[PDB]
Amino acid sequence: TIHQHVDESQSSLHHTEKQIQTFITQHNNSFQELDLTNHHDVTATKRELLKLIHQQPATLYYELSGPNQFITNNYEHLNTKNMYLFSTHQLKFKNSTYMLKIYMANTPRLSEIKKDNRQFALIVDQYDNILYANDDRFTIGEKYRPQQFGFMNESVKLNHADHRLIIYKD
Amino acid sequence: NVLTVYSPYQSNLIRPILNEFEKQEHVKIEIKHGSTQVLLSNLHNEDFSERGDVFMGGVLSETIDHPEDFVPYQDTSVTQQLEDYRSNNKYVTSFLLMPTVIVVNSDLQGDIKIRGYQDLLQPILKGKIAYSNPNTTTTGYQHMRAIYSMHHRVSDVHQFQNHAMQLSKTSKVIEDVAKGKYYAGLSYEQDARTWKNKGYPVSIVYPIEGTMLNVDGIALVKNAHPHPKRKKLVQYLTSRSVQQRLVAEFDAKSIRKDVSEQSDQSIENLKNIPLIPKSKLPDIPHHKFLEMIQ
Repeated sequence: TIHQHVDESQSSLHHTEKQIQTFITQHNNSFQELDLTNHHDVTATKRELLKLIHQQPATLYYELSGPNQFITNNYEHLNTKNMYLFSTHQLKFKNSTYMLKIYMANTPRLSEIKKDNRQFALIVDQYDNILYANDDRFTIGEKYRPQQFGFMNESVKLNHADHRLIIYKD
Repeated sequence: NVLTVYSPYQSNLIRPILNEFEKQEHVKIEIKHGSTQVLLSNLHNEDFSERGDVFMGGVLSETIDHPEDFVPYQDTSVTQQLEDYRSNNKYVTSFLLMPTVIVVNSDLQGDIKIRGYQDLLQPILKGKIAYSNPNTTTTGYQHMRAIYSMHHRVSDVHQFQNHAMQLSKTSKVIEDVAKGKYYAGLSYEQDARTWKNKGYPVSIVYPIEGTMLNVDGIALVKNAHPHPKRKKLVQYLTSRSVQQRLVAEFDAKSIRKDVSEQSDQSIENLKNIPLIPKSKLPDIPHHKFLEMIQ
């Protein structure tokens, strides 16, 4: 049912965001020792980021951006605008400051309930902007309006920001 | 009261940073977008009562044709900025440094040498390179200044314009070079890396004859009721932590001394880029330099 699918995804997304923050906290001192102009330290950083990515259920892509430097596991160059921006961190490395953004493209739960149960997912802010959608009926960026299409839905508040996860079904 | 910002930067590049200022200062920031010259022109034709508060971004020290539209302001923390790029201009605060570049298609280049502007004049590249309209884009304007700075000859500009295709938009230059329509093009580092980062075969060249460095600025707009948070926004955008994020996201260089790069080896250090000598940089008003090359 929808209610049992909305609370599991909220709790899973709640847990994943915690693991990201914990990762950051525990890698603070290590990052300050890593010079990202040195290829050994770049490899060490990629190893830690890819380790974190695959410890999470969801499909996540990282973008580590610095001065004239771009490090990512988005090897197919998927458009991040169609993903959910899920954490942002300003990190001090040995050589410069880098911005780390983590995007959510899908989760094994949301992709399964969409295939098996035809239950789709939306993520909207308190301003009602669409921040994620696995349904083409809806367009990222535009506003959410439940009535127009009016499906049986159930929403919860996401833990890390003023966002709401909405799972619906026709 | 809503704080209104004019900005030639794309919305998605500055909105997250302005959102943090919104939370820090409990204010809402509305953004007006467009090219630098169009924003300036529409601002000049706005009454005193409907004008915004801050102009954020663009080569303001080189493009502002109406200084009476802006308020003189110099924060006391200007001593934290690089001396060579501190604004010599009462109504502009220097903000970010952006190198202009030649972008080269690495699939097409082969053995053709492209180190600067004079390599672009090779017969094998005639009609196969592109630039943006200097009358409507600051990128094309800055590149024509760099070409003019080579020998202080207007004829050098005209010879280049008889060799390279002129496009209406700066963004079309990098797009068409990256997609293989042109061998090379005149762009800027941030635009080049944007397409390089999504897999396109583009190389970045600092013109060896002299590399024009864009000094983007921030200016307070003269209006009837200035928003009291606007000076805090200028200080926020020029702060040390915000400049560190901007350098990482914009592929720019910081205006601050404590953020700038000084490690001798690295290319991100300004001293490793062949910049135009200060004595040669054209000190001509924006409207007059355009008149010279028309």
